[PDB]
Order: sequence, then C-alpha cells, then structure tokens
Amino acid sequence: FDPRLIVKIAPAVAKAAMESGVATRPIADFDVYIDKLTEFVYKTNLFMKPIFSQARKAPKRVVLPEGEEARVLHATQELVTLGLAKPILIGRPNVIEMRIQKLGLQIKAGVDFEIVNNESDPRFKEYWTEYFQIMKRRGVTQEQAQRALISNPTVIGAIMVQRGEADAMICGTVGDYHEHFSVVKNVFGYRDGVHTAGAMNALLLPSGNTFIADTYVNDEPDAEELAEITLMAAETVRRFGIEPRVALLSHSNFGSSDCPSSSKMRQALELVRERAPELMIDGEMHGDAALVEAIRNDRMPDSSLKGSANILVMPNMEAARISYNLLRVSSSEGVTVGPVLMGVAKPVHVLTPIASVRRIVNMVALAVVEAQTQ
Amino acid sequence: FDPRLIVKIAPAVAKAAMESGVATRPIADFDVYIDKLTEFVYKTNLFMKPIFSQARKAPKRVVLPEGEEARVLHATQELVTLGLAKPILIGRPNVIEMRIQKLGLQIKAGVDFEIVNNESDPRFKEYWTEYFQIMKRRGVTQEQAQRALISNPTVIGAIMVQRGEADAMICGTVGDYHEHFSVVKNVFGYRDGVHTAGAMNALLLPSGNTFIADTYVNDEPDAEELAEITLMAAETVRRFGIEPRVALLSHSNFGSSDCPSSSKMRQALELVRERAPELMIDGEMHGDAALVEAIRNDRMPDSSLKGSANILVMPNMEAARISYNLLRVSSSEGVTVGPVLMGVAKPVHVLTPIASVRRIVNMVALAVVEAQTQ
Repeated sequence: FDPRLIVKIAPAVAKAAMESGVATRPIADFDVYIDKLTEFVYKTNLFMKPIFSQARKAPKRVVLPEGEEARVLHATQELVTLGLAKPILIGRPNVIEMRIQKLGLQIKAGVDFEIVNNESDPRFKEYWTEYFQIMKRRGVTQEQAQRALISNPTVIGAIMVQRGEADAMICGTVGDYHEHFSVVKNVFGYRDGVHTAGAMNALLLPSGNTFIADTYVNDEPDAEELAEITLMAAETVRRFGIEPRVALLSHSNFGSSDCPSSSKMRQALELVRERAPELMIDGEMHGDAALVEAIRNDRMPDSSLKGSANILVMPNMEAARISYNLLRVSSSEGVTVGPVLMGVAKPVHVLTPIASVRRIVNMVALAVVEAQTQ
Repeated sequence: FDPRLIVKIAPAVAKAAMESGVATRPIADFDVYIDKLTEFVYKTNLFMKPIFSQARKAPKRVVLPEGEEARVLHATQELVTLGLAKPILIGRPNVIEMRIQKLGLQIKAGVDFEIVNNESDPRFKEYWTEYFQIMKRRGVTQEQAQRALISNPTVIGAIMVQRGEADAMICGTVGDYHEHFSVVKNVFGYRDGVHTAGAMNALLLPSGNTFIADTYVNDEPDAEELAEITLMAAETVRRFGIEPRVALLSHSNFGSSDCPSSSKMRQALELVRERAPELMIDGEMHGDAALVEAIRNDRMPDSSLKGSANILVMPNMEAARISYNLLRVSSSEGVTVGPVLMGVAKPVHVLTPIASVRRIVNMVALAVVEAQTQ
C-alpha cells in the first residue's frame, strides 16, 4: 500500500507508451502529471494498519471500565484475536459471563481477560486510600470515596493505572465526557510541560484525512490554551505519519472582523510560531480557505499553508462538536479515530456513547501504542 | 407540659401569699411579673413533644435511602419502638442484616420494617422509565437513568414518594447536600405558590429557641427569594407553636451601609409586609440587636420587633452556614431539628453527614407529621 506507487509507475508507463508509439495524447505538462499523482497521495493516508502492527509487537495492560457493556465485549474478543492487548474488564463478573454466552463469544475469564469486581476487591482499602489522598482537598470525604469506588468504574481504572497495575485505560462508552474526564484530570495529572488538555476527533473527508480540535474539553479555550492544543495535535498527527498542515478557523477571513474570538486566534498564531517555527500553520481563515487551496491563494497567496489542511483548530467547543457531528453524517466514511485525549500524563482516551466497536478497538490500539513509549 | 401552667399558678400563689401576709417582698407589679414569666414560656418551648405525639397517632411510611449507614440503623430502632413511622430502608439487604447483628438492634426485616434492594427490585423497569420521563430533557439519557437507580439511593426513594407508594423521605446522611437536593427538586417539584426553596436549622440558645435560614439552598439569594424564604419560615414556625419573631440580619444596622447586600434586605422587608402584614419583622439590624431587646430599643424605639428574635434571616448562605456552624458548638444543647427543607411539593428533608442519631430521629418524625396533611 505504499503511496509512491502511483508517483513512479504511471509516468514511467506513459513515457514508455509515448515512445513505443501507442499513445494518442502526449502530455506536455509531464511534470504536472507528477504533481497530480501526489495529490492522490496526500489524501487517502493509511495510518491505522501500522499502529496495530506495533501494538502486536508489545501488548500492554488495558482496563475497560464498562465491562458489562456489549460493545466493550465485542472489542475485547477482537482485541484478543488480533493480539493487540490484554484487556481487564471491570464490572459484575456474573453479568459479563452471561452476556458473553448471549453474544456467543469464546473469550473466557482468568485467561483471555481478567475481571475486576467493583463490589468485591481485595485492594479495596488501598484504592480508596489512594483516591482519598488525591481528592481530600477537592471535596471528597472518606465515606464518599469508598462509595465512589463501588459506584464509578472509571474511578477504579484510574487508580490502577497510576499505581502501575494497568498500563492504559479507555472509558466513556457510557456516560457524558466530562464525568470521566474529571476523574482523569485529578488522578493522572497534566503531562509535564503542559497546563491544558484537549480532545481531537478524526474524520475522513474528500479533502483527505482531516482533524478537529478541541471537541469535548474546553468550552471557551484561552489564547494560550489554544496554542498548547495546536502544538500537541501537530505532534500527534506527525506521530501517526501524516504531515501536519494546520489551520486556525474562525468566522473572520484574515482579519475581516476584529471581535475578541477572532483576535484570540491571531495571538495564538504568534505564540505558536515562536515555540515551533517549523510547523506549517496559518489563520485566521474561513473553513473553505483551509480545505481548498484555490480559495486560500485568492485571499492571500503569501500564506504559508499549502493545500488542504489536515488539522483544524476551532475557536470554541461549540464550533467543534457542531462541525464534527454534522461532517460525520456529511462525509460517510469508516471511523478512523475517536475522541483523542491529549495532555494527560498517563495514556488515556475517552469516547462518546455513540462509538462503534471498531471505534473502540482503534482507540485501545492507540493507547497501547502510546503506552509503549514513556 | 402545658406552658400556661407557670403563667397562672405562680402569680395566683403569689397573690394569696401576700394576702396571707407571709410574703417578705411584695411584687407590686403583677402585670410586669406576668410579662416576665410569659417570656420564660416563650423562650423555652419544647415544640417537639406535640410533634412526636402527633406522629404516634398516625405513623406514615418514610423512606431512608442510606439504609446501610449505622446512624440510620440506630434511628430505625427508636422509630419502631416509639411507633413513630413505618420505615422503608434502601440498600444491600445483606450488609444491613450483618450490621444490625453487630449493632444488636431488635429490628427484624420484613416484620418491623421493610427493605428495598437497590441492586434488584421487581419495580425497576417502571421506575427508570418514570425517572427518565422527568429527566429526559434535563440531560439524563435512558442508559444513565437505569444506572442511577441501581447506585443512587436518593433517586429511588424520590420516585416512590412521587408515585404514592411511600409517604415521605429522609436522606442526606451520606453525601453533599446539593447532590440529594438536585434529585429532590427535579422529581417532586416546587410547591405551588412558591418559586424558591429554603433550608432552616434550629438551635436552642440562651436567647431561646432560634431558627436560621437559608443555610444550603441558595448561595446568594436575591431580594424576592429572601422574602419567600421568610414567609415559608414564618408559616413553619407558627406550626411549631412559637410565635414568629423575624429579624433580617445584615452587617448594616438600619441603613449604616448602602451597599447592595443591605439594599436587598430592605426591599424584601417591604415585600414581606405587603404580602402578609401580620408578621412581626424588622430589618436590617446587627446580629446582637435581634436578640438583646435592650440594644434594639436604643437604636430603634418604635421597632415592631419585641424581645429576642427567633427567626434570623441571612443575606447570603456563607454568613448563615458559618453562623449556624459556629453556634452549634457554642450552645451545646439538644439537637432539636436539623436542615428543614421548605418549598418542596412533597414532604422531604436532607441532612448532613455530621447529623446525629437524635437529629435523624427528630427529623423523620417531623416528616411523618407533615405527611398527615395534604
């Protein structure tokens, strides 16, 4: 599936046909032919297949709090089959075992996956003591914390990953985003060198692999907070293998409106350019200007952004979720990646309850993959 | 226990002893004497003894969501013994039975009291569908509504009282106040004719029995919200039998400060007088001027407030919660009543984790007494 196939074969075939004397239309723009063939290559990037392969090379421990949920179970089987990770499901062992037989799945407790029982836990005193020492000053009493471990699976899995029992965690298939995130932010803490976190959702457009952030974390991100989001999203996209072409989006077209929200983007731009000059980024611009090069070159030819931009940064959360949701039904394509969490010290990702099992498998892979590096 | 006993006996005995001539000091001012002893009656009224008796005549069904909690268990015994209410406890039936045996209480499940098992109840599909129809537009998904009924005890009892299966409810022994209250407000609804909710805590004091509001519901009540809190408190205290002496406390003393906090009080004072002129109330005043009649008469001769006040209204919850918390340990007396919820349509109250067993006993009684009427 190497992309350079089209770049090398079709010109060498057309030139050999032009010379062997069978071609009806020689092409004068023989170098532009080369350019067009790269335009296909920027689009349709295949970042998921390698990610899985490195996951197979070093499987890690992954906790899934919603063990009783059916979508979690279908993925645990697919994970054990492909050899990606060792899943630890939290929940009631009896309801999980009964549901597995109802689904027909062949995965079995104690071997394929390890069940942690929220009601009965031998380390139950250690987990609420750990959780209490983290939340004692944040308004969670001891009597609440014990009730917190039995009630919220997400709290249990967080304590495990911090202690070292589990290596990564994926949750959020049941429950609103901010209920899980609050647990994650408090226990794991911000990654060193970072003071704000962000969510990124991936979608496959006619424009190619395209990203949106921040989706579920920050309602009105700060100018400085928008900068830390862009940098991390650029690094994560680089880590997938795609070239980071960033675009700060707004209702204002390159200073057409001087409102506080459009002004916020332009300040963020100057803070990013000093931190990472090598990064390609330009704003603020209309959405269309970020995806269609022809529109951006008419509004400003000197712009450093080249082509369709793969990373899109939204001025506020509302612009993100309204755009991302509408686009998912507008460009029907398979789920590449769910809501990526960035900026947390331990490898964790949180999903929405409308995520497919395939969406779950991918995110668990992305976690194990991130968990190998430390 | 009649208060009028010392009102008529002690003067009449004094009048015959002066006629007999054996008295050494004649109390020539009998009417002043009558005023002195009627004041002693007014300061110390039990206001619980009639309540308990009323509960004994008609015990009602009370649901205590945190049934496993030991303090609830201790109170359930005294409720069964005194024949005050029909207790329905929610929790894991196995832990309750074990703790009962460790505690040595004579209450027997299914005999003295009824238990509803949170993990399994036949009336589960009906309850989550009932809670979902109230909370579908308030951010509760179908899947969330189910999970709430298994692990949120307060939600279970709320649905019962609204259905009619249970007559009243007493909760809050475990958890922050606002968690339980949020459940209560959305399910039961505001009482008709009221648009705000009020919490009242009572301490027997040197000045007498005294009430304070609003302690937990509203962090910064506006002017009309204070007025409604006042009127409800005057109604509730009149039920107790103590005549209502209302004083709107503030840092300003009768206009010493023109800041918005003091301005809010004065407006409410005019609002209260227009809605019901009969109530005895004067504001604003220093804290001390509401208790020592000597201090108030010096700042305000024609003050309508006469004597030590018993209903102190606060400008903001912080002043209230700090006043009541400081006085509860500076009085060191019987608990009387705890946080009295006012404005809710159904007979409900929420307590604090520091609530004693006597407080739970007294408060469960108070609720049974509320349930006799409709």
